[PDB]
Amino acid sequence: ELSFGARAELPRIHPVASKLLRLMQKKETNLCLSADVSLARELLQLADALGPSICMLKTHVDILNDFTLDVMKELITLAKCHEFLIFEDRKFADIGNTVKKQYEGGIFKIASWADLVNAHVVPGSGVVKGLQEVGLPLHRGCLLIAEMSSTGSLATGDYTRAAVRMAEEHSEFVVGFISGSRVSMKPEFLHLTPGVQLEYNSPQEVIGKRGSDIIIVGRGIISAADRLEAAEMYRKAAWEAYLSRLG
Amino acid sequence: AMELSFGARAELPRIHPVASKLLRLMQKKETNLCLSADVSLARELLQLADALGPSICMLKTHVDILNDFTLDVMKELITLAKCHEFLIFEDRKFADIGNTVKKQYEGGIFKIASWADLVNAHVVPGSGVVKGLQEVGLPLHRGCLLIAEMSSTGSLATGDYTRAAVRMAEEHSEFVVGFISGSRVSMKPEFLHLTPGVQLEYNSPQEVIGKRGSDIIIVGRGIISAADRLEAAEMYRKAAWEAYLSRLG
Repeated sequence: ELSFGARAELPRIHPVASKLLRLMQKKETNLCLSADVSLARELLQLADALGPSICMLKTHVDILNDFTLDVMKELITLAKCHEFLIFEDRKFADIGNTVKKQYEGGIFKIASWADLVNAHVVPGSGVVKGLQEVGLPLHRGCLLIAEMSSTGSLATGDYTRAAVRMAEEHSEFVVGFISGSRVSMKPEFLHLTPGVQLEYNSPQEVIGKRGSDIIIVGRGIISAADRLEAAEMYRKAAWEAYLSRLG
Repeated sequence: AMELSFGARAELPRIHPVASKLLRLMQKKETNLCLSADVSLARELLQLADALGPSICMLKTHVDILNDFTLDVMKELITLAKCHEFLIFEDRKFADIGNTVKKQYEGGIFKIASWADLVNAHVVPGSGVVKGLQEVGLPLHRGCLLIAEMSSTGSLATGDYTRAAVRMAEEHSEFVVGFISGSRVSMKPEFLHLTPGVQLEYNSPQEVIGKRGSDIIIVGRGIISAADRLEAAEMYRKAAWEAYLSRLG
C-alpha cells in the first residue's frame, strides 16, 4: 500500500485527487468535516476554526437559509488559506441538460466553487456524462456513491461493481467513491466513508480494517461543545489508522 | 380487476388527498399530460404555465435550474396553478436521509415544501429518504412519487429494485401517492403512474398510456422546443386522453 503522498504522484492521478492527496500528507489529515448547518456565519466559523484539521469540507448549500454567492467566495478564501477542498454533497441523479444546469447554473452555481461533487449511479452513466460536460472544462472532480449503509439500501454487489466500472470509464472526471470500504484496487481512486463515530463504525475500522482513505464526520464534531478538540480527536484517530496500514 | 376512471379512482376509500385532487381535475379537464417546464428563466416558466395551464394536469419544475428564482416567482406559479387547476411537481429526485433531506425539502432558499404539491425521490438509499421527507410532507399535506423504473442507458433499477420501490410506497401510503415509471408497477388503483420519455415521433402516448397502463405522460422538449407550444401541448393532451379512454372498457 502506497502513501497519500506517493499516490498524488501517480501517472494516471486526476489533478484534483493529487491536490487533495498532497494536502492530506502535508497536514496529516484524512478527515472530511460534514458542515451540516443552516446559517452562513456558522459554516464559515467552522471552516476557519477547523480548516487546519481537515482535508475537505462537505457542504449542503441547499440547506443554507442565507446562501449567496459571496458566502461561497469567503469559503473559498478559507479553503485556500487553510488548504482543504470543498465537496458539495448534492448527490446528483438526473441526466442530460438538466443535470448540467443543476451543476453549472441556477442560483447555486455549484461548479463555480465546489472542487468536488457526488453522484448516484442508478440512472446509468448519463449522470456523470452530463456533469462532465460542465466539470471537465472547469477542472473539477466527481465521486460516485458505490455503497450505502442505510437501512434498506439497495446498492447490491452488481450495483457496486457497476459504480466502479463507471468511474474507471470516466477517470478524467471521476476521482473516487463514497463507500463503506475499499471498492476499487486502483490507488488513483479515493474512498470516502460516512457514518463514522468514535463511540456507524469507528475511524479505526473504516480506515484500518476496511481500507478507506477519508472519514466523513458531522454530528460527532458539530454537536460537540468544543469542535476543534473533537475535530482533532477524529483527525488523530483516522491518521493513525492510515499510518498503521501502510508498512 | 376493473379499469376505473380517473374520477372514480379519486373516490377510492384509501386515496391520498393530493392524488384525489389530481384525479378530479384530470377528469374535469380531460388532460393527463404533465408539462416538463425545463426553462432557466422565471418569465418563460410563468408564461408557459399560464398559456398551457388549461391543457395540463401537472407542471413539472426544476427550481434549481432557475437563474432568477425567488419565492415570489413560486407565489406567482401557485396563482396560475390555482386558476388553471394543475398541480406543481418539483422533480428534485431527493436521495439523502434524516435531517438533511428534511431541510432540503422544507428549508434553504427554495423552501420546496411551501409550494410543491408533489416531489419525487430515489429509493436506492432505503426508506430513510421517504421517512425524512414525510416528517415535513405529512404535516404540510403533500405527496411523493418514488422513481421505480428508469429507461436511461445503463439504468440499474432491476426487477428487485422496482419491487422494493413498490413495497416502500405501500408501506408509506399516507405520503407516497405513486411512481415515476415506464409502465404499471402496482395493481393498486390508488397509486398514480407518471411516465417520462414521451414523444409523438422514447415511446408514444399510445404505447405509454394505452398499452403500458401508465396514467400520466411527462413531456418536455416535444412541447417546449416547438414553435406553437399550445398546439403541441394540445396534440399531446388529445393523444394521452384518447389512449386513456381506449383502455377503460
